[PDB]
Parts: sequence; C-alpha cells; structure tokens
Amino acid sequence: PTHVSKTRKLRGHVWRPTVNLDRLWTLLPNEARDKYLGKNTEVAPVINVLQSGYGKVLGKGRLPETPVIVQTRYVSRRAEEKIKQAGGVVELIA
Amino acid sequence: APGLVVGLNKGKTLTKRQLPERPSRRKGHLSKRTAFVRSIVREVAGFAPYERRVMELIRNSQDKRARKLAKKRLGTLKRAKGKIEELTSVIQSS
Amino acid sequence: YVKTWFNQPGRKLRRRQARQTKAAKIAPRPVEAIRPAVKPPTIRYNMKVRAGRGFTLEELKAAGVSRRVASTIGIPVDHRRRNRSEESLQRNVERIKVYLAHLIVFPRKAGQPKKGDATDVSGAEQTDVAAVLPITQEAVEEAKPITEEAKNFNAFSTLSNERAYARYAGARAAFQKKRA
RNA sequence: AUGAAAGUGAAUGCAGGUGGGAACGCCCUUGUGGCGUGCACCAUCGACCGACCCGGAAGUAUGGAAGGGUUUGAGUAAGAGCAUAGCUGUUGGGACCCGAAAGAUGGUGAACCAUCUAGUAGCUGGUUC
RNA sequence: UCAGUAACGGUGAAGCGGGAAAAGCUCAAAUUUGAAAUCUGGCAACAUUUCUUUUGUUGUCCGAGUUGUAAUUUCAAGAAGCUGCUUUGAGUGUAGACGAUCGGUCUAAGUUCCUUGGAACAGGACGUCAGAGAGGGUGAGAACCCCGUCUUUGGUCGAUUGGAUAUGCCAUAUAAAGCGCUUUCGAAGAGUCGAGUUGUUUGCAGCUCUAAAUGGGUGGUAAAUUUCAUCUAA
Repeated sequence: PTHVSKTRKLRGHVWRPTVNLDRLWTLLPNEARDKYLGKNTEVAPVINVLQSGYGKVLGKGRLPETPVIVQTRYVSRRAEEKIKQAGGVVELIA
Repeated sequence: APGLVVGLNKGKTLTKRQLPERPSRRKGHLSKRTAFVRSIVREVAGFAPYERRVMELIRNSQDKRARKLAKKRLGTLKRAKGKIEELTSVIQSS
Repeated sequence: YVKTWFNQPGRKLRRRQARQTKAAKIAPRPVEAIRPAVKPPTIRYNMKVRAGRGFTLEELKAAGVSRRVASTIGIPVDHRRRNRSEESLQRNVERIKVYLAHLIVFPRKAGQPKKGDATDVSGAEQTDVAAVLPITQEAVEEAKPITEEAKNFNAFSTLSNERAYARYAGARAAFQKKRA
C-alpha cells in the first residue's frame, strides 16, 4: 500500500535426526499409549524411531516405568541403560 | 549382514538370491572365430615399427628398456605389460 | 529472463483436459499403468517403499507371463533393474498375480475366447489402479515380547568395537599377511 | 549441542539451591508490616553434555568406564518457533529524476548511422499537501 | 526440493525424494547357398482419391545389386537342435451408434396510458417473461423496440470424415511366431579410446604418438595399487 508509505508525507520536504527418551512415548498412536502405558502386560510396546525419520536415539529425559522395546539404528551410550531400569529392551535395526 | 549397520559384513540380514549372468558382461570373451581372424590378420598385416624395436630388446635380454619404451609408446603400464607378454609368446612361438 | 507464473491455473486445466481426453480415448482400459513396489536407494530413504518403472524379467518369468504379453496387456517391463532379495521377487510377484486376477482381457476377433483371456465383456470398467493395487509402506511390527537376550546385548559391544574393527580391518589384514 | 574432523552428543538436587525478586494469597483478620510464595526473572552459583588435559573398571590389538581439573559453549536444566500481512532501515537490481568525454558490434558514404546503453555521475541541478 | 549446499575463488551444480509424462526400439558384426528369395524406372491393364489434381496394385520389360539387396539376430539378448500349448489378413461394400469441424436454419415477454422533453430509452401508474436482469443499438439510464443472451454438452439439415459395433465378400493359411528345454555358440562399431601437448569455454579443438578382449569406460573401496560395484562408447 503506497498511501500509508512515507513518500505520501514528504511532499514539499524534497543424516541422523535425533530423538530423546522424553519423546519416544509421544511417537505411539494415542490408543497404543492408552492401552499399553502403565499396565502390567506380558507383551511390551515396540517403538521404531526410523519410521518417524529419526536416526539416533539420544537419552535426554526421564522415563515411565512401562517396559518398551525400541528399534533404532544408532543410540547414545546412556540412552540404553535408562531403558534397562525402565523394564523395556533395546535391539538394533540393521 | 549381522543385522547391523557397520563392519566388513554390514547390511540388513536377508537371503540373497543368486542373480543370473546378463549378456552385457559377456564382452571381452574370446570367440574361436575372431581369435582365428586375429591370428590371420597378425600373420598377414605384420607389426608396427615400435613393437619390432622392442622384440629384439627381448631377444638380447634388454627387458627393462623395452618395458619403459613400450610404456612411452602407449601411455599406461597395463597396456605396456599386456603388449610385451604377447610379443614374448610370439618370440617363443617363432 | 523473468519467468512468470500467470498461466498456472491455465496449465493445470490443460492437464485435466489432457487426462480426460486421454482416458476417454482408451476408456475400456485403465488410464494409469501399474508399477512395481521398489525401495529408494539410499540410507535416508531405504526404509520407504515407492513405485518403480517396471517389473524385472525375473518377475514376469515367475508370474507366468512372457515379456511380450506383459507389454500388450499394460504391464511395463524394466530390463535395467535386477531384483536380488527374493522378497523383492515376492512383493512384485503377487502384485502381478492380483493384477492378472482382476484383469479382464477382451477376446480378439469378434469375442470368441482365445486361450484364457476372458468370456464376459460387459464388465468393461475403467478403474484407478492404485485403488485395486495400492502401494503399501513397510509392514512394521507391534507388541513383540521377551528379547532379554538382547537386553544383555549392550549395543556398543557391537557398534563401538566392530566399527573400530571395520576401521582397522585393513591394517589388521596387512599385519597378518606381513608376518606370515 | 560440541569438535578441525572422525565422533560423541546435554534435568544434580520437588529438572536445583543461593539470595533476591510479579501479583497473589497470607494474615495480626485491618492495612502497613510481615507471613510467605515465588512467575518472568535476576544475579549468582551447585551442577548436566561436547571439546582440552591426567588417568585407564571393564567389555569384544581394540576399547572405554569411575574419578580429577575451575580451560572451553551467547550450551541442557522442564523446549518456542513456523507461516502471512504491514511499517521502518539496509544490500542488489536502471533504482528518486536530469545531465561527461568516451568504448564495443554491425552497417552507410567518401565521417555518419543503429544497437549494446536507461553506462562509468566519487558530482551539477531539481525532488510536488 | 536438494541449495545458495558441494565445489571453485563473487561464481555455483548434481545424486537422492516428491510430481507432470510415460513407449519403446532399429542396424553392422554369421549364409539361403537347393536357387537375390530384394529394389528403382519404362510400357499395358486393374483400381483408389480431401482430389479427374492423390495414392497404389498387378502383369511385363529394363536396369540396380554378389565390393551384398532380402529373411533371421542386437547383448534385455539371440542363433542352432528338442517339446506341446497358444495364436494369426499390412484386405474389401452395407446398416446403426459415437464424436470433430465447417455450412445453414429455430429461439420469452409492453413499445399500454399521464407529466417533462425536439426525441422517453426519464418520472409515475398498470402489467409480462426470466435455463433469457451478459453486452451492444435505437433522437437521454430499454430484460419485454431491435440484435442478441439462456435453453445449447440441443433440435434440424448438409457435407465429409474418428475409429470402433454388427454385417457381407474376398483372403490364402502346404503357413509363421511366443514360451519348456538346451548337448554351444554367441560374432558386438579404431586415427576411435587413450596419453602428452597448445588454445578456449571437466567438455571440445589443433598438433605428435596411438590401443586392447573379461577387454574398455566409470566410481566406492583399498592401496597408489587393489579388490568391489556398475555400464558396454567410437
């Protein structure tokens, strides 16, 4: 818009995306979280970070104590132990 | 393929199926007909002067100079070594 | 110089009329040919599944259709591609199989069934191929138990050292051939 | 996020304390004052990850941990950015307008012509209620 | 989109991914030696036409052509032997439907009264059509005076053509091809590739040399050589 401009007032005056453990439980479908988080079930949920375009699973954050299997290409050196006491397992994608 | 990412076995672990051999790779194979034709043309056409010069170099055991001179003529070591070996077989054949 | 886009609605409408004219020209047969299920070739995309150019000569041989019949009935053939993992054999095979199952070939020369083409012809219908033959993504697994043997499997025991083993394999192999 | 790169890759402590700190509650039932609480924060700090240095629990030559620095990062420490419009400033396009000789290309005639050209403008002049 | 990234030193890509569009192939390199089976042209007939203007066919003659025209084959292969399934026209009238265009034709309702005005297409009163209230003209702002607009992706009437549908008639069809197998054979493009050298924007070009058959090009590796991968130039 020229009418608001200053000229109309001067007239005359001259590859590896990263995911941390505070976010794995957000990658599930919400019904999977509803029916699998916190329930003492024999079978544990499985998370494939690669299906969300994530290469390496870093370990920042706390975890719920529900066991969960995480499938990943690469993993940070603490991210695996935190899921040990979380009761779930980590196994490595080829 | 150890179901993993790294190593001199790496890859996603599957059952590779033995693929067939395609006719494009056939190139370089010797035909008795063309091998006969090359024999005929070699016997009738003769030799260019530079391989002539190097072969009595083989005859008088002047191998190193001939190898260097053959390298100068063609340009690559493999062409040179391929040249001298076939002339030597000609030398013993004669 | 300066490429302007004032024809963008016009060019879109041209393609629509191109498809409608093309489809109406060959109405009996589907507008879009089928394509195989193929995997993008790189570490960033290799997990995904997309549509390739054509089915390799291995697959037509397995599916029981010659490379000539396939071209006539709308199956594109790719000669450059070669499929090595027998799943890629598989996933393309029933893809050809179900396409043939839903395929109806109108008999030539006044509707006398030849070989096994078809008998009915009133079932002429032009359908989207991606409807009857959609391409699916990778089948992911859900709710698998145990694997506490993988628990003791402490990741870097493979990763850190086998990566070092791979890095030093050349030097190691040179060492073994040296003192031998 | 860090590192030159291989590569590794961030709640200490109600995801902290240390003081303070917003309003509120909270009164002693007045309010004030305090009781607090502590937001943004604020400064400090405890630290948490990478680099740097010393050390090598282990675990398959390889290799890494525990631990020690008061060296390092507009680092983590309970994400705040993305898109659109407007204003203003700046950079580049002819670039607020006007104006210098010149140079090139291709032509016409025995110097001229047309294009490149809206040129080099560090200036002169003008620049609208 | 990668990406103003890699790379170069302001210049400035590409692989991958998404989408538009998709369609594949032909020769040379071997023979048919129990048949040059091939082809242009002259001449006589038969036709056909966007078309008396076009396009062919048959017959015959002549020439081209063994320094190579046909058939088969092109690396995805393929040739030659073996097997049982599958198939098949480089045709010709009629009817109907389908669309393309041109050529033409058909399109609803006030010009009824009063005032102003040179003129009513203005104002007021009373109506009408509307799949038509886009627009233009007519003596001033006209849906109803006119051309048009809408119905119209239509009715009609020609003319051809689109190719399918059915039909009729010839065809020749003693046929060839696809795929189970091989008891194997597989020819594969040279002053070209390449190397050095000079110019110019790795590419190309002049210059001298000049290749090879698992060879050659190209890269991940190694190592400076190597494996490995991928492709088959002239």
